[PDB]
Amino acid sequence: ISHGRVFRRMGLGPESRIHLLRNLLTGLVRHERIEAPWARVDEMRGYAEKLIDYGKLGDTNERAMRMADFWLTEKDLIPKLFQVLAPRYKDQTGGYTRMLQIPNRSLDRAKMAVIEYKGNCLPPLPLPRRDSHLTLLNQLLQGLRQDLRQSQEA
Amino acid sequence: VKCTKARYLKKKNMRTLWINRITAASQEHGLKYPALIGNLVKCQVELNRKVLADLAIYEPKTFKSLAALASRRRHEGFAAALGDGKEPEGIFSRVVQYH
Amino acid sequence: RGRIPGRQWIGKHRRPRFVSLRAKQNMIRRLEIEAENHYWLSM
Amino acid sequence: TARGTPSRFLASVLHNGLGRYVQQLQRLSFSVSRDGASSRGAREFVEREVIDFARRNPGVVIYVNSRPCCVPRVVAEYLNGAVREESIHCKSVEEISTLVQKLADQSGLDVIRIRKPFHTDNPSIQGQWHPFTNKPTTFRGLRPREVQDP
Amino acid sequence: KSGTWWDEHLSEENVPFIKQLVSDEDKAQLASKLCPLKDEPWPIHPWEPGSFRVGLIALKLGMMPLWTKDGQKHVVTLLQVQDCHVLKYTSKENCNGKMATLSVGGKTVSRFRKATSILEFYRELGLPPKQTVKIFNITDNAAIKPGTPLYAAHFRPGQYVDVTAKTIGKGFQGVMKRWGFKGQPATHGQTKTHRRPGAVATGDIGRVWPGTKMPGKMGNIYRTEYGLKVWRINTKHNIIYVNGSVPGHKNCLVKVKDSKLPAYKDLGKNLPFPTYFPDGDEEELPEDLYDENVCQPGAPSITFA
Amino acid sequence: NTRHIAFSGNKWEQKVYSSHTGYPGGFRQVTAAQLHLRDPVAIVKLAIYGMLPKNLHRRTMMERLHLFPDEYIPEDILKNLVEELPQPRKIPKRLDEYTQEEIDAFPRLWTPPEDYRL
Amino acid sequence: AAPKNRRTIEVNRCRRRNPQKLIKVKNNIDVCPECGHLKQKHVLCAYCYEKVCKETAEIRRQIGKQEGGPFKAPTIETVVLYTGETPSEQDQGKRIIERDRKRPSWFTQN
RNA sequence: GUAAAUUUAACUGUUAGUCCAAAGAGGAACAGCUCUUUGGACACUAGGAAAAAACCUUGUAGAGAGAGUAAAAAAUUUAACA
RNA sequence: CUGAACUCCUCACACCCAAUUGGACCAAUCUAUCACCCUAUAGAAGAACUAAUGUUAGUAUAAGUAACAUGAAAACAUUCUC
RNA sequence: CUCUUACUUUUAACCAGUGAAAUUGACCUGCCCGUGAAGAGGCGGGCAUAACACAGCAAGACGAGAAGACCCUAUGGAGCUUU
RNA sequence: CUCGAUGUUGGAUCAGGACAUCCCGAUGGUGCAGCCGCUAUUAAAGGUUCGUUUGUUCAACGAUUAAAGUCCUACGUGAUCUGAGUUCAGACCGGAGUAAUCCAGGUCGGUUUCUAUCUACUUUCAAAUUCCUCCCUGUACGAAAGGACAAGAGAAAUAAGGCCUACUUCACAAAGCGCCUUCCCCCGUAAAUGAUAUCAUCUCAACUUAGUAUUAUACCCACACCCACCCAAGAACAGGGUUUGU
Ligand SMILES: [K+]
Ligand SMILES: [K+]
Ligand SMILES: [K+]
Ligand SMILES: [K+]
Ligand SMILES: [K+]
Ligand SMILES: [K+]
Ligand SMILES: [K+]
Ligand SMILES: [Mg+2]
Ligand SMILES: [Mg+2]
Ligand SMILES: [Mg+2]
Ligand SMILES: [Mg+2]
Ligand SMILES: [Mg+2]
Ligand SMILES: [Mg+2]
Ligand SMILES: [Mg+2]
Ligand SMILES: [Mg+2]
Ligand SMILES: [Mg+2]
Ligand SMILES: [Mg+2]
Ligand SMILES: [Mg+2]
Ligand SMILES: [Mg+2]
Ligand SMILES: [Mg+2]
Ligand SMILES: [Mg+2]
Ligand SMILES: [Mg+2]
Ligand SMILES: [Mg+2]
Ligand SMILES: [Mg+2]
Ligand SMILES: [Mg+2]
Ligand SMILES: [Mg+2]
Ligand SMILES: [Mg+2]
Ligand SMILES: [Mg+2]
Ligand SMILES: [Mg+2]
Ligand SMILES: [Mg+2]
Ligand SMILES: [Mg+2]
Ligand SMILES: [Mg+2]
Ligand SMILES: [Mg+2]
Ligand SMILES: [Mg+2]
Ligand SMILES: [Mg+2]
Ligand SMILES: [Mg+2]
Ligand SMILES: [Mg+2]
Ligand SMILES: [Mg+2]
Ligand SMILES: [Mg+2]
Ligand SMILES: [Mg+2]
Ligand SMILES: [Mg+2]
Ligand SMILES: [Mg+2]
Ligand SMILES: [Mg+2]
Ligand SMILES: [Mg+2]
Ligand SMILES: [Mg+2]
Ligand SMILES: [Mg+2]
Ligand SMILES: [Zn+2]
Repeated sequence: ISHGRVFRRMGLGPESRIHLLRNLLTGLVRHERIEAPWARVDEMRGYAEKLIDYGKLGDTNERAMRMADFWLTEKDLIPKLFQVLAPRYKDQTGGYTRMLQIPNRSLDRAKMAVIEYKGNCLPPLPLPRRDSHLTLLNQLLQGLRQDLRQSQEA
Repeated sequence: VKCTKARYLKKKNMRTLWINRITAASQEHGLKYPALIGNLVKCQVELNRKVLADLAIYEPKTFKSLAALASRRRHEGFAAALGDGKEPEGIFSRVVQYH
Repeated sequence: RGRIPGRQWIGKHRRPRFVSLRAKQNMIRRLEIEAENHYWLSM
Repeated sequence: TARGTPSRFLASVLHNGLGRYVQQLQRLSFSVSRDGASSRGAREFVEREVIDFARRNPGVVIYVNSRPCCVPRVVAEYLNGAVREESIHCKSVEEISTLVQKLADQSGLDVIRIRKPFHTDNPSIQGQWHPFTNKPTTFRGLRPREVQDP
Repeated sequence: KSGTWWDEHLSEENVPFIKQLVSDEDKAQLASKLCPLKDEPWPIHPWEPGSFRVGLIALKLGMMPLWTKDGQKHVVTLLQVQDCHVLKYTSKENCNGKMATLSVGGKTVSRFRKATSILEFYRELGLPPKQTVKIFNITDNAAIKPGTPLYAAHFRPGQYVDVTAKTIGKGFQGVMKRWGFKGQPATHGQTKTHRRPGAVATGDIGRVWPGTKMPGKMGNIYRTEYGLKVWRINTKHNIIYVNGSVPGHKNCLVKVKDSKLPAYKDLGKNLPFPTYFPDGDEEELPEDLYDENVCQPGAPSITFA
Repeated sequence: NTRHIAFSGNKWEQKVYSSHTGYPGGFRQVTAAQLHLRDPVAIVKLAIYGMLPKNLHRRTMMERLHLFPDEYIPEDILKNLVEELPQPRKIPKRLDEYTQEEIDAFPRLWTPPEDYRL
Repeated sequence: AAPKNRRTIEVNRCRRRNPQKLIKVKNNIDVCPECGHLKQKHVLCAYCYEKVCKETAEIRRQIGKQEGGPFKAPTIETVVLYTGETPSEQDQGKRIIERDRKRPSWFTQN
């Protein structure tokens, strides 16, 4: 039974899980886009979002600095978190990352995901786009919308 | 081996089938199988069960006649048994003698 | 329930066999033939 | 065994014997070696028996072919198209006579299991039995427990 | 031949519009049923001995303690009636059973996730689809017109009810957890045998009897708790406070019915029949109904004098 | 009219129908009387089932059997009936069903004493 | 516990060819509009994703040349500028990674 | 009434036995027990006694979509009294 | 009345017992002489395999089962975790 | 131990790659009572019964493994002791 | 029957069945006043304890209990466990033997394999038993001593099925040491009216009453949105939710 168990069991145990997730997060901060097994990316995504919130507290908050020191194994990335990544999201309250499934890995057919910090300088991912508003179905619904709005104003 | 021994069962099963079919036809006329077969013999009618079963299926009017004949001979038997010898032999009870 | 000890038709305790009406008639039928044989062997 | 082989119903070729009898054997092809020992009995059959057998059956064309062969054979063909090949290897003259006569008398139909030892196209003269054959009719054909004129 | 879902082909602009449109229709349909007695109700017969009325479908909110005036603590389970409406009536003749039945449904769900046959059924009824539908055996005098809303005040404090729900699903479980088998000793030599069934049958029969207790799927089946006392009714939020615990997890749907226990037979003489009509009610009920023995939150502290 | 079958002797009390659910303790034995009140067609159905040949055709034959406890027969079944079979047992008449002609025809066999309190 | 008898091919074919064992047909395969290669509805197109990765790898190699060592991450934002382009007003104060190729059409300048 | 028998010549295999009826012995007037005797059956066919080596019917060999038979089915129901 | 491989019926007949014993045929092979799309009369012999936990080789069953393996990201440079 | 519970790792199950072993007369391989070389999935009488996977279990297949090591037999061995 | 192997004591685990009933139910008799007993008929739904020594089955003893039942199931159950005992190879004591060795003796030590092919089975879904306290009552009974039954009220234990408010182990949850719910019968006899047999007679006489359940009711019940995501659902599959598909 695993009712309400929100964390996955990966690596060699609880400590190894954190270390595995930490290495993924460190890579993400440096490169701003990485690919890894889908389950591991999904697990790390929560930590990648919260790291930005700690970065927004500022480099003068000693608690934030300790959190960043632990989670970023390469110390040149700690200035980037506080001075590059966190200012970029100054006007957002969340949704700093986007996660998309990519084709299964060749060797072991593992389910794979790409994760990136929004607003990076890298070539954009081929994001899934919704159907145009000009399609047959969307035009029939636009007519229905127009009609309802006209009947309400009357 | 089964094919060899089955030749006995084939003959046995065929005769069982004829008796079942003759029994059915006899009951349609209110006669039990032993009454029909027994009394037909007493009329010197030597039709075997294979032919009797065929007649029941394909010659139903002849079979009713045979059933009627057996029924008549059966009633003649009763009349004779009830009598003390005063009565002459039944018309259908007379046996044709050969020499 | 209702087992016969050992084999059915041998030994101390056996399955009881009963004489049917037709078994009796069969025996009597052959007794009559032998009785007549006695007669024809008397002369 | 019966289950392991085909079967057929008793039949004839063109209702043979109904208006007239027609011999079904149509052709006989013998192959008798001049020198083979196995063909010794076949050579003696060709010297005294085949000619007298042809006189009796003028509707059968007999083809005697003398050629080198290790196994002499007779091939019988029938009007219905059946072809039968029977070996006469090392058979006596009397044995061959019996075989040849048997082929003359056969219809040519397959020598397989016959389901019934009889055949008829008119099994019934008085009407084939059906469930109403011996049932009495009822006034106005009323069914059991049926209210009339309600 | 490829599968589709409701917003697969919708554009960015149309997805919010469609959500708002269908949401408003659901709310309007629910509001249109709030006056059952003004919409040609069926005959409201008086209660008679031997009469069986409809029950409710409620969601299990959780558990809460309450104390009685004698000082005793009783835990209760809160059951909230969420969009409960009568759906179908089947006559005794057509039921195929000894009694007529009334179908009740609870809790609104999305129309985009239901089968077409179900959607057309709800279209004719004029209600949004319900998550769970349950069948209540009733007497002819207790029939209610399909579409009538049902409320928590259908039940009253002091009544006893039975609650049926699916138990918590524990998946595949061993005999120890599933059946309470003792298992085997921890030490003193045991070889790879601590939680195992042991012997499952005798040697003679050379088989395993049907019904033999073995490892397998545990829970996630319907169970019924009988004779639970209704301590309190919150009419504003439509919550029923029921004694003790009920089967299932919090936020599951439960079937609430009058208790069938011999001792509680023919206690509906004073209960709403065929149901509670708040619109018909002459005097609005207070926000909370309390059983006489319950300590109300604002009552003075207990003193034993 | 399978509800109105009649057993000879004391078969109502003595004849037992045995079944087993398959579970431990599942052996069940009920008298003919108990079964009849539980299922008014069971007795006739079981009697027929046991007489049919013990082969795979039996259950097909049972599909052609239509048992009804009373005198109500569905209209469809009633419409397809062809012939009614004679009842195998002649039902004996009760003393109240005899006509006065029949009663008068049977002689009085003995003369009771005039001074006897019958 | 050993097999008490050999399993027949008739039995084995029933087990092996049971519908549960068979491969299920996929109904979520669709054509990619950008490139025309097949893709799954919920998965990014492999062809398009590979193209993006190839350009990303080239840019990352250029970033490495500018960094010229480990632990040299910049403290400012970065902008990739292709041949024939100059920094905009919004690109001032950002490390400029120059690519010796024409800007890809799918890659939109911002 | 029947057709075998002895002798001469030349050999092999069998020499670890079961039940049934009958006369007995041992045992416990136990054993599907053990030991002799007389006979049968089995270790060969087929039918019957529910299934069935040993009980009953029956043997000599093939084909038949004829026929007459053999053995062959379990019966029973109860306590008033001067 | 049913009911056998008993008996009769049409036709045919060497054609239902272990060990053992007598007899009639015979596959293929080689040789002599024939034969010459595969045979004949004889003479010979490593002369016939549904069974030895047989020998060798092939391929199944168990079974696609038991079991086995590669720390992480990345520009493949490098760095990080242990 | 009363009396067990929770969590981690391994194993496990699913996907991908690779891929053994004992075992196997043939099997279209149910249950009850009875029978029988004396303890029946296969016989008699009943009952039950569309077809086919996956995961568990160990009551039966007198389950697999080893031509019983106990016991007896063989004019079969061997070691040791000895008037 | 089995020696080309049917694993051999007691225990653990799980129990299936018989009734010749240990306890609980219903009755007859009594040298049955009552309270306790004795004996017989009926009843197998439910129940039938924990410890010290001993490998023990038993037995003895301590403390309990409504009661600590008798048996069968390959002396049930080792492809589920255990190995103290018994029953190899080491050794000691007593005894036997010239010795090698031996003993229905005692004593210390001594390897318990198996990946499940087939059969069978894996939620017989839901009516429960019992003790005690109070009361009846110091009443019926009896010379006294002693001392009930039925009815009623409550409170518990066990069993079954659930649950997490608190407590506890714990901490998005799973658990017990915690909490909640739990509903019919059962036939042995005792009596009327009344014939054979004009009294009488409870009747394998016709019949009436105690005296019975068509076990009641409950639960379950609508189903080409379904690629994908989430889940109190879950090995896989399946199931619920997405009006929560940036
Ligand atoms: K015996
Ligand atoms: K017999
Ligand atoms: K715990
Ligand atoms: K097993
Ligand atoms: K042995
Ligand atoms: K099997
Ligand atoms: K009397
Ligand atoms: Mg892992
Ligand atoms: Mg015959
Ligand atoms: Mg026996
Ligand atoms: Mg669960
Ligand atoms: Mg334990
Ligand atoms: Mg071990
Ligand atoms: Mg262990
Ligand atoms: Mg001798
Ligand atoms: Mg003969
Ligand atoms: Mg002969
Ligand atoms: Mg030859
Ligand atoms: Mg040889
Ligand atoms: Mg060979
Ligand atoms: Mg071999
Ligand atoms: Mg396997
Ligand atoms: Mg594995
Ligand atoms: Mg490993
Ligand atoms: Mg496994
Ligand atoms: Mg695999
Ligand atoms: Mg073997
Ligand atoms: Mg048996
Ligand atoms: Mg077997
Ligand atoms: Mg074995
Ligand atoms: Mg041996
Ligand atoms: Mg020697
Ligand atoms: Mg063996
Ligand atoms: Mg038990
Ligand atoms: Mg008793
Ligand atoms: Mg044992
Ligand atoms: Mg073991
Ligand atoms: Mg075992
Ligand atoms: Mg030991
Ligand atoms: Mg010594
Ligand atoms: Mg010892
Ligand atoms: Mg030691
Ligand atoms: Mg196992
Ligand atoms: Mg009292
Ligand atoms: Mg009286
Ligand atoms: Mg009187
Ligand atoms: Zn593409």
